[PDB]
Amino acid sequence: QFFALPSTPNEPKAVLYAENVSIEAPDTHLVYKPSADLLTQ
Amino acid sequence: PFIGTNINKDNGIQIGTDTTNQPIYADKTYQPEPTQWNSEVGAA
Amino acid sequence: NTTTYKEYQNVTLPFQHNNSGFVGYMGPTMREGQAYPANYPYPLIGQTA
Amino acid sequence: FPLGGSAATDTYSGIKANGQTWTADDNYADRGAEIESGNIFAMEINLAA
Repeated sequence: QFFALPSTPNEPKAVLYAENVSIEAPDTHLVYKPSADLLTQ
Repeated sequence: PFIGTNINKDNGIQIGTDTTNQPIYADKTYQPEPTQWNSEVGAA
Repeated sequence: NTTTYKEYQNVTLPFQHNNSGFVGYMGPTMREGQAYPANYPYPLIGQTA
Repeated sequence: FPLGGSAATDTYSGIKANGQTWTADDNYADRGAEIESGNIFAMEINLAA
């Protein structure tokens, strides 16, 4: 997925691979969760 | 602190209730929060 | 001494405070508060005791 | 390190044919804090000396 630039210069000035995955975490118990919606966990 | 909504003469921070609330000064804030590392105080 | 201190008033845990914006609120939460002089520890030393 | 990646948010917004002709419909209307180009800004301290 390629992206852009406010400086429209409608040109791919910046792209990064997007790569799904499967997150474990054996070690973490979120201590303030307020999924793909949140952040700041 | 308490980045809260509505401010009011004789009043000001509007914590909030059945209708509307307001705190008071023997304990306003002191050590409470934003805690979303991000709450950018916007309008209002 | 609870019964000799004229101006003592006990304070519950949530209402205690030593660091504003310097330690989370009631847990390992991050950097909570703004700033302020301490409240709780009730100094036991110094010219004021 | 800082407390949330960092702020540089090249607010970018879209892509397509001709020249990445752009306007990714699943847009991101100027949504685009991209991994703000580069390393994650931070400082050091010889936390051992």
